[PDB]
Amino acid sequence: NKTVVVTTILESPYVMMKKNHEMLEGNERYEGYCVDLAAEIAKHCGFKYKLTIVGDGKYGARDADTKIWNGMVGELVYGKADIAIAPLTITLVREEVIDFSKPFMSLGISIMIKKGTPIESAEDLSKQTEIAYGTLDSGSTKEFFRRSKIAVFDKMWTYMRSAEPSVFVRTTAEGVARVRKSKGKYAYLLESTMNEYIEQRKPCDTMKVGGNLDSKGYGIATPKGSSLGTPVNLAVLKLSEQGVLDKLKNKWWYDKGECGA
Amino acid sequence: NKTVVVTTILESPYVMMKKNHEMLEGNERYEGYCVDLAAEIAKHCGFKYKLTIVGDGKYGARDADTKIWNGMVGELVYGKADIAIAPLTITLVREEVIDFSKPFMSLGISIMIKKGTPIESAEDLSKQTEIAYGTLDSGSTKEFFRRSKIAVFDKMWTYMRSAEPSVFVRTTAEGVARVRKSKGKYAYLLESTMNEYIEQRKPCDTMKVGGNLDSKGYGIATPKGSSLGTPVNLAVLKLSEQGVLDKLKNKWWYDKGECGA
Ligand SMILES: CC(C)S(=O)(=O)N[C@H]1Cc2ccc(Cn3cc(CO)c(C(F)(F)F)n3)cc2C1
Ligand SMILES: N[C@@H](CCC(=O)O)C(=O)O
Ligand SMILES: N[C@@H](CCC(=O)O)C(=O)O
Repeated sequence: NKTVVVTTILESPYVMMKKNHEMLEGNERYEGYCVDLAAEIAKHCGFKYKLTIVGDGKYGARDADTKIWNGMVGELVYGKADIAIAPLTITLVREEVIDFSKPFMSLGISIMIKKGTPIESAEDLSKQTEIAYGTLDSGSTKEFFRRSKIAVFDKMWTYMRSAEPSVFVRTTAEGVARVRKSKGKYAYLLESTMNEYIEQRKPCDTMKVGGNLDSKGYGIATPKGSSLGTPVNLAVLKLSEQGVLDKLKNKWWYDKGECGA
Repeated sequence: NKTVVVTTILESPYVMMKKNHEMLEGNERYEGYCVDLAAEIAKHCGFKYKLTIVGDGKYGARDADTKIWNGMVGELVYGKADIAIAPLTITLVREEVIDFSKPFMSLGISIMIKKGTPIESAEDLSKQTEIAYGTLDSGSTKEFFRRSKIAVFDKMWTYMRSAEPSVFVRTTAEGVARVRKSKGKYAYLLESTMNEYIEQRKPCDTMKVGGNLDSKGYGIATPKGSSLGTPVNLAVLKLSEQGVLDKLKNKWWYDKGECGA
């Protein structure tokens, strides 16, 4: 029995720095959905743990030249972290080199606009040029478009990969900031979960439009062959069944809404 | 390399007998979402297979006295089938004795009424007595209510377990038949997937009402420690990503709709 190093990422409402964080030390610097979930998984698996923010601030992609994984995936892979507890999407390129528990939350790629933007769908975006759009770097959303064989999404990806200036953003906060400050002339593609939280946060100037483009989920990830893999997974199933996963969704989404009803 | 025995269950639109089935032999007797999915999993894993309907017609529960599993779970457990490819819900009591791939489709428990029934929610059902309601025997929906510690669902379960005549049904077709032929005086609790298919099938006299009561999914199941476990799971992830899972949902739900738009 050894203290587990948890890799995670600063992403609202999953993991956020408390406002008085310079007061505080350790796990107490952080609050969020995945902070709460880590404390539940650690209880049901019987371990002690250290929350730690991914040094490079990325989710995880592999450089096509070096074949080096960055982000939280690379933290696991190179043995710097023992478990990743974060909105980290379950994908094939990833499930190869790490293990994922069953999905604790569902999401699909969605479109965020400034209120008033004449865009209702992904089709609407691919058929025009006035409103720019993009995704996050180093993540599952970017790769969905890169590797897509569907007509509209390949059209979107060819626009996106060569557009000037860049339509790609380093953090979600950056994509959101660009929607808000671009006067309706940028739309952001992000996961439905993140979009729905932000949609209900002041200044209440963004909106989610269109149906989800895919159906995926987030998993707890452990390095390939870890002894934490099976206990962690039974713990997700059990918290599902206890209603604890729904209760934490309500806490950090619905109860945090500032944009009316 | 040996021919895989697939256990599955007659449930619309997942697996149905073709109308000329007495013409036909083998896998060709059957059509459906899970028929199509079995053919994809078998291709991507490189195996040959036999579709076979569970002899007892159940999903899988364990007798509390004998501790014997019935249904498709018990077919796997006692080594009669090699893989279960069906709308079989991923649960903790089950993930113990069998392995489940990641979820290929999502569902929640939902409420089906005859059109015109004054019921909008699960709360509405628990607070009245004129309209009877129940679930399927030997399945995850029945166990959700039995083991629930939430107020409304425990209230529902206490009513349901001792109501006369029985509110429990052996097959989904039976629950649906009871809604249709009970003049609004029975409501059925079933998975949202099954409800949404039936809702769009003639005589177009049922309706799904209220939000889902839980968030679960169906998995492909193999006996604990099978060599098919990891290939099958990579195949679900890959078909997800190829869009094949969405394409098969559309085929057997949206394209099969007879109740207008
Ligand atoms: C293999 C890929 C398709 S995936 O990304 O891993 N799965 C997708 C599709 C889907 C379906 C349902 C659910 C919901 N769900 C929650 C739980 C609780 O562990 C579960 C449980 F695992 F228990 F079924 N499901 C999520 C997702 C995302
Ligand atoms: N959850 C995604 C990041 C968000 C996005 O790509 O939109 C990932 O794990 O890569
Ligand atoms: N899919 C469920 C059966 C349907 C239901 O219980 O409503 C199971 O695997 O047990």
